[PDB]
Amino acid sequence: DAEAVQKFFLEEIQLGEELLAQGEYEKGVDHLTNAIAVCGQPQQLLQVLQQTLPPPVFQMLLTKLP
Amino acid sequence: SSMEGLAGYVYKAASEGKVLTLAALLLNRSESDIRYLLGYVSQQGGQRSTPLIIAARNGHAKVVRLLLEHYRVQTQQTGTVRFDGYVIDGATALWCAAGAGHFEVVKLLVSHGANVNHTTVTNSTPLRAACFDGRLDIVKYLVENNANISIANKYDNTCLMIAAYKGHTDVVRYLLEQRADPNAKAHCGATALHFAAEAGHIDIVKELIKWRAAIVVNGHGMTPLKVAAESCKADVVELLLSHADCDRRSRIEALELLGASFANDRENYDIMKTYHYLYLAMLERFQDGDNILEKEVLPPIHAYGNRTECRNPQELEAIRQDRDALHMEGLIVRERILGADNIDVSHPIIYRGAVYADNMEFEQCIKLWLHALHLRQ
Amino acid sequence: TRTPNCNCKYCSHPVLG
Ligand SMILES: [Zn+2]
Ligand SMILES: [Zn+2]
Repeated sequence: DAEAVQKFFLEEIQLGEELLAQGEYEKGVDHLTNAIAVCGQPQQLLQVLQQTLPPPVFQMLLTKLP
Repeated sequence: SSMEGLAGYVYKAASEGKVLTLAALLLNRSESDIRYLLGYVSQQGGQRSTPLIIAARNGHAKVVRLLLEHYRVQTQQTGTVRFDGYVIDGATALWCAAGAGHFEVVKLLVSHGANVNHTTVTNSTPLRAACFDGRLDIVKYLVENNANISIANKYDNTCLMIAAYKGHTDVVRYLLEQRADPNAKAHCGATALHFAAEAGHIDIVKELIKWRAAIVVNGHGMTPLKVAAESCKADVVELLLSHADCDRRSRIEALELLGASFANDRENYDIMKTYHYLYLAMLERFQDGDNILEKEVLPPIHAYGNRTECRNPQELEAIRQDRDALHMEGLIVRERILGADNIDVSHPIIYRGAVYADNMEFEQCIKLWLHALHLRQ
Repeated sequence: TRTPNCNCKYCSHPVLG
């Protein structure tokens, strides 16, 4: 269902945002992967995350790729 | 439409700082949808703002970087903002950044090709907003990237004038070094020197005199010396009298105005200074018995007790100890020196009336208030 | 409570601007 998919993507990105801001980096990366997997082509998404994130959480996220 | 609500989501994301959710909402859209959602003027809290300008206003630099680098949001899109209580129509993102003091966003916008000299409906450049807030870093960075210091605003107020009035001495020095005209006149003829003299910022006066500022008489008929005297700024009065070769009439006018203003200013109330300056001016009026500088006194004013201004040292010594007479003399001298020109001289009258009412001398309070109201009409 | 567009005490602008 497209409605559920879009709302889930937005929800996971928000959850990421907040968890990363709090200091819980790993659970935030988990929700970020939940969002990325349901993204049609997270090309520009990964490219943006390359800049808008610290290097270590980006490495954790890329280890969470599959 | 649902696209309008999605634009609302995008505006909320940009206004709060969430870069990830912003990129999520802007993901894989169409350039048509991109332009729509990023040009949608919203309206939250009496502010009409597009996502870029609300982000630049709230200082969310990473959001502005997303917008400028991954998309190409129009750099000169304009909106309406609110700074404290003021409403500002026709403001760009760079102006809001320079006003709110977000140096990072200012650099992000200037580097990506923003109009550094874009003007407000009040014709305010972002350089003027930076000079208002006193952010010398933003002022320097703007001037370095070819911002025009000469552009005045709605009422012909320059960046130098607003910098001198607010007290940012270092910004004033920087502007004066950058070939800013110190003798630039506003719509009424007032210079930055008038504004600096009113506020009492003496270091700005020193710097302006160092750069050879000219003592011009504005439309209100006031030399900066008269402005300093009227505002009970004795330090500025002494400095301006020392540097300028003021003729005896101007010096006596300044001394009398300064003395009279000390008599009914709530903040600077000092009767001893009142009498000192009035008596000094009188003595210098009578320095030469063969060349007495008489004072063209006004007719008796009933509200001031039908009293005539003292015309010789004896008449002034007669009221040396009469505090009420010194108050009335201050009011009389203020009205004689300022009342002819278009100046609102009513506030110290109302203050003296309020004091007399606090001491339950209602008759004199009502006389003074009636005279003030009659002067206003 | 003076206008921010003109820093002249002796003007008589309509507050606001
Ligand atoms: Zn004026
Ligand atoms: Zn004015």
